[PDB]
Amino acid sequence: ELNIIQGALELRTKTVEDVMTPLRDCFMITGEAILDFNTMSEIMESGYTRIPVFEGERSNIVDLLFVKDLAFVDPDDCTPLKTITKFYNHPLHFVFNDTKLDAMLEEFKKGKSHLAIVQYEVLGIVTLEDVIEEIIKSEILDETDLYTDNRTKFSAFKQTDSEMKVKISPQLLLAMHRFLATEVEAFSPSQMSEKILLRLLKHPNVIQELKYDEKNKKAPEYYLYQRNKPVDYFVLILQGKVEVEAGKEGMKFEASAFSYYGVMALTASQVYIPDYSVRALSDLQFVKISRQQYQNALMLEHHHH
Amino acid sequence: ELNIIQGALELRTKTVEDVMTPLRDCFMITGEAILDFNTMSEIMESGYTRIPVFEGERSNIVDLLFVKDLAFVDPDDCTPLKTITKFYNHPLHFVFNDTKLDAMLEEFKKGKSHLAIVQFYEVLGIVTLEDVIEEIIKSEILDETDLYTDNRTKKKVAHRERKQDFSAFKQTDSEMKVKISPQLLLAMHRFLATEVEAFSPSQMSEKILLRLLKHPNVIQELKYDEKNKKAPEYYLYQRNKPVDYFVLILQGKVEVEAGKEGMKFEASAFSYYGVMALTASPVLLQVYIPDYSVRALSDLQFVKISRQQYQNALMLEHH
Ligand SMILES: Nc1ncnc2c1ncn2[C@@H]1O[C@H](COP(=O)(O)OP(=O)(O)NP(=O)(O)O)[C@@H](O)[C@H]1O
Ligand SMILES: Nc1ncnc2c1ncn2[C@@H]1O[C@H](COP(=O)(O)OP(=O)(O)NP(=O)(O)O)[C@@H](O)[C@H]1O
Ligand SMILES: [Mg+2]
Ligand SMILES: [Mg+2]
Ligand SMILES: [Mg+2]
Ligand SMILES: [Mg+2]
Repeated sequence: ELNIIQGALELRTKTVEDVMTPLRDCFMITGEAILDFNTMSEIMESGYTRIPVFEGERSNIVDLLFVKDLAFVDPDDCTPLKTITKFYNHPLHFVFNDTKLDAMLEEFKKGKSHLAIVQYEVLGIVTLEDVIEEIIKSEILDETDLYTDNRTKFSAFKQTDSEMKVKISPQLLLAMHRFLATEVEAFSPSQMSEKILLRLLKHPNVIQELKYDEKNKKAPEYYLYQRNKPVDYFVLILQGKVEVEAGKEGMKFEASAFSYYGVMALTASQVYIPDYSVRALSDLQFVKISRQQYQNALMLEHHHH
Repeated sequence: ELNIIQGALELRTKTVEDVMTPLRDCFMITGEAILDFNTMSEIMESGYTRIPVFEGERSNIVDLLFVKDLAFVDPDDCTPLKTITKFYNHPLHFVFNDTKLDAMLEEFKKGKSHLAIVQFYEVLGIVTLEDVIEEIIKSEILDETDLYTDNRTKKKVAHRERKQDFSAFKQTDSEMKVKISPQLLLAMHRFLATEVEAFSPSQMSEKILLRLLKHPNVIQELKYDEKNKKAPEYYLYQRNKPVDYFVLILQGKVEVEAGKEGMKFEASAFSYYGVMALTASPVLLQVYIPDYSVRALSDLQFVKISRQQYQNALMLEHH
């Protein structure tokens, strides 16, 4: 409890440069940047709430970007960063290198930004948390933040399609992974780690599409399932509309994306016979997992020790 | 700045309650909420990074939502908050009110969620790192909405800037279509073919009527806003306001105020209105003006045929 008092008595002497983060170690984003899934994944993997937006050279910091700004962003839209910065237009908080931490804190208290640029040769950036970690004499962290300013230290966003059999937007795959890991116990984390689930979803020929042709509208090729015909594979619609004819009387209803079928085919029921038929009414794009594949994924999860 | 040097002596004895936020004034979110546009707008207007998540009563805080967990959420998808809160499953730091701020700061600096719920356990409130720091330094810190520093101080700063009327982001809200069962379609089809003469086989063969009913936008829905009542957009028919479209209520309730004296009655399904609007005879031309006002009392699903469409259907005369 003496470290806090020490730091308090020493704040009038220490300047921003004593706790400054060199410009070489700053996490920046160019203003001429688009918020496609890859850029947003790179933004989030750093776990930095406030990121400076620079135009041209890195020393030219022109705006700010808050992770809280990425709420209504759809990575599918691939919106440009300029539109977001214009809608929000965060205020720049400037400071000089020859400043005392007392004045720094006085500014941050009512300041429009807890992140400030230290300069007009820009050297780096200082945040309220730096000042307070220096005062308290003990470092801080919300574990989302990567490391504690000493070059020493979660799911990597590696859900990107790079020219494979079928094309789906990374945001779609992410929603798939989330929905399966959450609302289906067969793919729950407790039974199968998320990394293994992701490997399984992007496994070749698992995710597949299907084109609709009025000619063969009721052909056996467009039937993902047939009543009282055994199968061994689990389906999860990603895009499209399907007609489910269920029950012994054959009640017909419609189902769109994120409607899964035949979970028991994967786990032990032994045999799985669905009392329903799933026909395609449009272009379908879905996941198809075989019992063998699910068992292999479980083998993977139990093999890592 | 001398307060900082004694803030330590205070942190060794103070308790969370001295600087705690009261569970009564905490902005929370229901456990079963959906992260649609409206809910996301609430969340982002409140301007709070961490939001407790309770199931049922406010005292049963079970989860914790981070705003960072919304980066890859689409308000258009209407993603349930349950999936996110169960997928990220951020841990909760439960604490007792008799917790010296020393151990509190020790726990916070460790990495556990900065927001800790202080508590047949009873809920006491919320404790944040910035709260302990504002108590130590005895100063005000603010980048979220409210200026309250330690306890009981409602205030306004910069004209409540965080609430920015986000409606510009919204999607068009254009329903892809209206789903009517095949059986409801057949029932409506037959009812119009029989009772109403305009749609009778004498003037429209079955095929042309089916095409007109399957035509785009003829079948429509109308959501009921219990608060925004009597809106001029919810009046299918206005009294003595020329109209040119025939209606047929398939599902829902409507209040019909008819007669100059204005008697109001309640009509439900298969109660159609303004059939003469379809007639196109020479005469602001050959106007039809109804003597009634039809407004909605519940969600409506109906047909709505313009005079155009009907006369086109009649123009489809092929022997
Ligand atoms: N954009 C950034 N790039 C690099 N380092 C940063 C950045 N922002 C803050 N830091 C450093 O990260 C450490 C902790 O700062 P901090 O203010 O906690 O970041 P943060 O947690 O992301 N913001 P907050 O959400 O308020 O906690 C300090 O050493 C800062 O200098
Ligand atoms: N869910 C909540 N509802 C109402 N008030 C809250 C809530 N969470 C925190 N507060 C209060 O809001 C103040 C701001 O907390 P704060 O630690 O700044 O959150 P935060 O800024 O989003 N996290 P950070 O980015 O590190 O600053 C605190 O003093 C709390 O008293
Ligand atoms: Mg931090
Ligand atoms: Mg989308
Ligand atoms: Mg804050
Ligand atoms: Mg959108």
